[PDB]
Amino acid sequence: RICFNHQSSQPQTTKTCSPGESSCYHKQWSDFRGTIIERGCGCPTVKPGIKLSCCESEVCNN
Amino acid sequence: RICFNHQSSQPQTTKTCSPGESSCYHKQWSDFRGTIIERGCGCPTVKPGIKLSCCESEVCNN
Repeated sequence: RICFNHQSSQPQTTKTCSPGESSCYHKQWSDFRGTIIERGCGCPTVKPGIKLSCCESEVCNN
Repeated sequence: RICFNHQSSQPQTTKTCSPGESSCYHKQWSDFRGTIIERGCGCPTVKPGIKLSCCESEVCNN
């Protein structure tokens, strides 16, 4: 599985996930910079209020 | 949890999920009729080749 791993609106970049990892994630919150997005392999647990989406296909987390 | 449950580009509609349900889903595939998007509560299993995303916040699956 290949997932995007770039932050927010930076240039798209990817990461090749570990064998058998099949998820990608998108995590979003706000800072005093504006809307912040973190992307990567897996599907992490997030603190309440943080927006999390997890997807099961190639480079699905834009 | 409240989730969108409208198909593709039909007008936005929502579904109130069962108590305890925390996810919404977005399922998409293409056929000889365009891109088809199905949305609802939970995070269902899908056949290979179908794109699936799940999210854990209100009306997160547009």
